[PDB]
Amino acid sequence: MLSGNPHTFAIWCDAVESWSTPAFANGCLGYFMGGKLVWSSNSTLGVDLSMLSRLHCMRNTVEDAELFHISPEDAYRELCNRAFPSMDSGAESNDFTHLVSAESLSDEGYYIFLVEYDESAKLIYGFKENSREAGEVVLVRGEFQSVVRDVLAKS
Amino acid sequence: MLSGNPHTFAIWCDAVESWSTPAFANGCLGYFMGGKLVWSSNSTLGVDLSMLSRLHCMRNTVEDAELFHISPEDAYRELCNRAFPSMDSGAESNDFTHLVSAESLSDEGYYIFLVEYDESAKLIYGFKENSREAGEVVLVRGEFQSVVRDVLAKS
Repeated sequence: MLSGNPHTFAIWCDAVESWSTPAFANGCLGYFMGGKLVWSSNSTLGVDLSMLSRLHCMRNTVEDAELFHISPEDAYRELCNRAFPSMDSGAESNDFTHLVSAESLSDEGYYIFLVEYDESAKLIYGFKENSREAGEVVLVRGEFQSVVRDVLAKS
Repeated sequence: MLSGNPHTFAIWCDAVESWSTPAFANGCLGYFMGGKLVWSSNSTLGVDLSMLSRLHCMRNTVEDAELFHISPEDAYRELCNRAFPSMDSGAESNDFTHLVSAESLSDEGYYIFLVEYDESAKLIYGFKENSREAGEVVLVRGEFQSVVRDVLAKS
């Protein structure tokens, strides 16, 4: 199943019949972001989908003007800083506000963040601590949520 | 001011008149733990005291049988794991349940945890990621809270 538009944002997912049981739809899940695909063949789609439905961005704004306007490289480093603060930071509560990776994707090491500005939005993504190779794609605001919501409706 | 018993657990704190303003008591704070002292001369006592009053252990139990009975070295590593999970852990929410350092202390790098068992309790402490030189002192259960509560009463 494929919801959204791979040139901007889409989710592609399917169970593999031979990996699965009536309880566990096990198979593949990927995000297309500005034409690029990051994917995992390690997903249990019920668990991934129920967790996408409870991302902070589904019911709250994730406005951040700085992160929108700075480099993809710097933003991804700052977002990974917020999510995984070190002991230099003191005793700081971690921040997953902007994180929108499905669990299968996070668990492989794809960290994918949503930042909104006014009427636009950015997915900012990279692999692990490789901030140099980070990237992003400009979306319309609400586009990510609406694609997610579509995936949940169609299942 | 000094509340508790340095041979088990005490808090020692005072404003420094020259660092302070009528609005802010700025000065020193230390924890004595089994006769050992860890201290900071960079504490704002209002902020430290109000944050001690809201530690998870003031309202909730922090029973943990494993952490009580294992090595100080291993327990401190496991507690620092929970508090500062890495990207290996996936996208996991940090855990400060057991942390009881005042902020001035955690900001310098003293991480001090409370673990309860039955009728007893342990402060488990170390500096930064130095799990080898960790240590602990056995307290009576409720002793830590009671000293904290005493510091708040006397201010």
